[PDB]
Amino acid sequence: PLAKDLLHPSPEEEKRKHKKKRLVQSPNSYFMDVKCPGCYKITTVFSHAQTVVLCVGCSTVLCQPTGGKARLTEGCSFRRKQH
Amino acid sequence: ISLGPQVAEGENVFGVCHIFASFNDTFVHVTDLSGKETICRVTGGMKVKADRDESSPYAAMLAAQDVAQRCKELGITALHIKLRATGGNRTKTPGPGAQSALRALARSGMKIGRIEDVTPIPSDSTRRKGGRRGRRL
Amino acid sequence: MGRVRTKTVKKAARVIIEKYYTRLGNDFHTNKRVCEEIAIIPSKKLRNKIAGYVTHLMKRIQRGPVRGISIKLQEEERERRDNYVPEVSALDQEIIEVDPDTKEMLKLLDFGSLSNLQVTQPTVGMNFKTPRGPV
Amino acid sequence: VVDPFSKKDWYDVKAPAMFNIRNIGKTLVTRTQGTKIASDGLKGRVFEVSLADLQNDEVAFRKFKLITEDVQGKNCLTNFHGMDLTRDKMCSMVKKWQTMIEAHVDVKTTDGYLLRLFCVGFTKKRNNQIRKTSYAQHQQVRQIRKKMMEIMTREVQTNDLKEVVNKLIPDSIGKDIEKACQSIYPLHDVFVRKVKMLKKPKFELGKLMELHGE
Amino acid sequence: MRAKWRKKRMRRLKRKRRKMRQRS
Amino acid sequence: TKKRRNNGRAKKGRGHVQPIRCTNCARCVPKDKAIKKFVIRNIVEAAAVRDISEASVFDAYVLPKLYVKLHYCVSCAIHSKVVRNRSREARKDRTPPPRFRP
RNA sequence: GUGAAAUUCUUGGACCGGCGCAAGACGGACCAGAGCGAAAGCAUUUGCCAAGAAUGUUUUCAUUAAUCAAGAACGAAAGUCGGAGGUUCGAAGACGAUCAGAUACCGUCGUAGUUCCGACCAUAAACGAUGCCGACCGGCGAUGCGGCGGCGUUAUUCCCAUGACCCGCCGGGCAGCUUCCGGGAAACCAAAGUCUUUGGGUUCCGGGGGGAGUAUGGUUGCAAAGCUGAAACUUAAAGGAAUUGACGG
Ligand SMILES: [Mg+2]
Ligand SMILES: [Mg+2]
Ligand SMILES: [Mg+2]
Ligand SMILES: [Mg+2]
Ligand SMILES: [Mg+2]
Ligand SMILES: [Mg+2]
Ligand SMILES: [Mg+2]
Ligand SMILES: [Mg+2]
Ligand SMILES: [Zn+2]
Repeated sequence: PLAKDLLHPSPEEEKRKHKKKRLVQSPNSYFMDVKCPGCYKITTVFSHAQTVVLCVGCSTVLCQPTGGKARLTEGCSFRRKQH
Repeated sequence: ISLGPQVAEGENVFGVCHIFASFNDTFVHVTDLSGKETICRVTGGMKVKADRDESSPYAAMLAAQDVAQRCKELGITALHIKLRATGGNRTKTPGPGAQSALRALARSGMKIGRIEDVTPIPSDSTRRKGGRRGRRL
Repeated sequence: MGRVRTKTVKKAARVIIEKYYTRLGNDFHTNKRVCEEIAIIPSKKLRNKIAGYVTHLMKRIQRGPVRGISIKLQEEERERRDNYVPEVSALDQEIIEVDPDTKEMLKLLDFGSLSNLQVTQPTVGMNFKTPRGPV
Repeated sequence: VVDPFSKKDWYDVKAPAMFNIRNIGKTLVTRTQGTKIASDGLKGRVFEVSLADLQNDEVAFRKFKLITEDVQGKNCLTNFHGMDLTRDKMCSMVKKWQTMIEAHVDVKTTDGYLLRLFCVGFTKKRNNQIRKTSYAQHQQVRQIRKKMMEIMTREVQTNDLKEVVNKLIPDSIGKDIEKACQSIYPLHDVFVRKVKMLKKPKFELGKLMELHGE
Repeated sequence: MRAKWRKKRMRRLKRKRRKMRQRS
Repeated sequence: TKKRRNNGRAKKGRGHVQPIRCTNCARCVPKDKAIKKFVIRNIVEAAAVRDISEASVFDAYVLPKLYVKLHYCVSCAIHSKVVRNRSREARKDRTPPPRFRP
C-alpha cells in the first residue's frame, strides 16, 4: 500500500494504534460515575484506578486496583463522563 | 520337604530373578520374594573360558539354563523378573545378554510373573569417570 | 529384460506418426511396409523397431492423447467432449447455504433480500487451526 | 559339603486385611540352631509385591513394601511398610511440553507411624488446545503444590494406619488433588508416587492381630 | 606449532630470563 | 565461515548452559548442543516376546517399556549414524525424519 | 576391565542380592533455538531480606540526557594463601597394555585439585568472532510478560469476576520463516540496510606477513603472571569468501 492515507486515518485503525503512536495522542482511560449499592450518591472513579475508593455512604470497597483497570465490585453501575 | 515346599498343584511358588545384564558380563540371580535368601547365581564367566564372551548371548542362555534346572530341582515354578543395567552414573541400558537370558528362561520350563526395571537412576549423579573430553578411542 | 527403446527409434517414430498419421494403422506389418517408402532407414532391424514403436503409439493415441501432437487430433478432441450437457446448470440451486456474514455483505452490496439464498446458524467454537507441534 | 537347602524350611507370608488376597507367596530360611534363630532372621523382611496380585480388579502399576514383624508357626504375618509407583509407570507419565509438580509432606499417624508422602502431578492441555506447550506459571505451581501439601496431610494426620492404607488403595487423595487443583490449573496425571515409613510405634503385637483380623 | 603451545614456550623462556636477570 | 546460524546449539538468550555427558564416551557437552534421543523399547525383543507371553502366569500381561533419554556428543552420534551430514540446503531442514509408520 | 588382554580384588567370601548406618558430592527425566541477570552466570521444597525490567497510568519534577579519557564495582575455569572437609572424578606419578619406539590415546591405583568459608589473581573461541543511544525502511506464523477486547468450552455456585483453553489487538523481549528494500568480495545480514545521491550523536580501535605481545622502562601481585609496550632484522606475499577437480582410515 504505497498510498495509505496518513492524513485521515479511519477510526478503527486509530483505536487499533498504540496510545502514543496515534496521529494525535488520546488516552485510553476515561472517567466513570459509580453508584454505591445500597446507597444514594454518585462518585467519580478512574477507569485505571490505582487507589481503593470508598464513597462515604458505601462503607464497603468500590474498586480493587490491579494491573490495567480497577475491578468494580458487584452491583456497581458505571457510565462514561463526556468522552 | 525334599528340597521344596508343600505347595499344591493348583498353586505356584513365586521367586524373584534379578537379571543384572551389563557389558562384559551377565548375572542371573534367583532369590525369594524378599530377596534375602538366594537359590542360585550363575554368570557367563563360569560358562565360557574365552574372557571375551562373558556377555555373549551364547553364555547368557547357558547361565539361564543352569538356574532353570536348579530352580526346577528346588521346586520353583513362577518367577518374577528384575532387569538391571550397570546404572549409577554409568550406562543405563541393559547389555546384550539380557534378551538371550530372558528367552532361555521362558523356553526352559519356567513361568514368568512381572517384569520391572531396577536400574539405579540417580537424581543427579557424581562426576562420571572418563574426563571432560571423553574416551578417545 | 532389456527391451527399452532408444531415443533414436522413439524420436523417429514420433516424427513419422505426426507427419503421416492417416496413412498408418494398427497393424505392425502394414506399418513397416509404409515406413519403407515414407522414410529412408538404412537398416532392416532399425526399420521394424521403428514400426513396432509406431504400432505401440498408434494403440496409445487411438484411446487418448500422448506427448506427440497431431493438428487434426487436437481439433477432434475439442470437437468432442463438448459438455456433459446437463438439462440444468449445476449452479442454479433453488436454495443456497449462506452465512450471516455473507448475507449482510450482500445487503451492503444492495443485492441481498433474494428468495433463493437462506441464512444458516453460524458455527460456534472458533477453532479452525491444526494443533501446533508434533501430534 | 551338603547344600544348605537341605536344612532350609519354607514359610508362608500373609497379608494385612486391607486386601482381599492374603497369600503373597512363600519365603525360606535356615532352621533354629544355636546362636542363629530362624524367627529372628525372618524379622524385618521386606516383600516388594504388587497391589494387583493382592487385589481382584485394581491397578497393576503399584508395589508395596510389606515388612514382616511377627511369625507364628508356619505363617509370617505382615504389616504395611510403604508404597511405590513402578518405574515403567512414572517414566511413561513424564512427558514433554508440560509441567511436573512434586510435593513432600511428613505426617505422624494417629497410631504413631511417621510417614513421608511424595505426590506428583502433571499439567493438562485441553481438548480444543492448539498451543503446543501447556505450561504453568511459577506462582500457579506454588499454589498447586501448597494446596497439594495440605489436602494430603489432612487426609492422613486425622486417620490411623488402617484407614490410610485402605484409602490409598484407590487413591482418594490423588483424585482429591485432581478435583481441587482444577480451579487453578487442570491436572490428570496425579498420583501419590511414593510413601515411606520413618518411625514405628514401639511394636505393639495387639495392633498387629487386629490388623490381620478384627 | 600450535599457538597455545608456542605461548607456553614463551612463558618458560620468560621465566628463564627473569631468573638469570635476578641472578646477575 | 559460519556453518550454521545457531552455531549448532539452541542458545539464544542464554550465556551458559549446564553440561551433560555423552552416553558413549562420557564427554562433557553443552546440554543444548548434544543430540538427545529418547527411546521407547520393548523389554523383551520380538524374537522372544511370544515365548515370554506363553510362559506368563497372568492371562493378560503387557510388557513394560524402557524410557531412557540418551545424550550423544556429535562425534559419537555421527559415528553411530544417529545424525548424518547433509547438503548445504538440507542442513536448514529442522523437521524430524519420518517414522516410516505407514 | 578391554578391540583382545593384563595390572588389581578374590574360599579371609570377591561380585551379586536383602536390611540398616555414615560421609561428602550432586540436583536427571520435566529442561524447550523457553525465562532472568550488566556480563560472568543461574534448575529440590519452604521461609526471610532487599532489588529489577515490562505492562497500566488524564500522578509528580521539568531537560534533570547519550557516549564517555582519568578512576571504580563485578568478573567462568584453572592457579595461590589460611582453615575445615575430603564421596566421586582426577593434573603429576607408578604400573599394565598397544606400538619399530609410546615419556600418550586404552585399563588399575592415585597426589595437588575438584567441596565450603575467608583473602588474593584478573584472564577465556569472556563469541553474536558483530559498541551504546536515536530515527526510518517488507510480509508471515509462533513464543515469554503485562494490559485491552470478544463466539464459545471448562472449574465452583446462585450471578459475575477469577483461573485453564479459543479468536484477536497493543507495547517490550528471546527468536524463527520468507522476500530482487537495500547492502556486501561472497558466505550471508531486515541489519552487517537507509555509503562516491558519501556528514544523526558519540567511545574504543586496525594500517601487508613475521620478529612480537618479544626486549626494555614503569606499575600491580605472595607467586604464577596481569596492564602498558617497541626496535634491529627478515619477507612477496600472508590471508578472506566462493568454484572446479583430486583425495579421505
Ligand atoms: Mg575416532
Ligand atoms: Mg561463555
Ligand atoms: Mg582379576
Ligand atoms: Mg574461579
Ligand atoms: Mg584452601
Ligand atoms: Mg580413579
Ligand atoms: Mg554516537
Ligand atoms: Mg602490520
Ligand atoms: Zn561421545
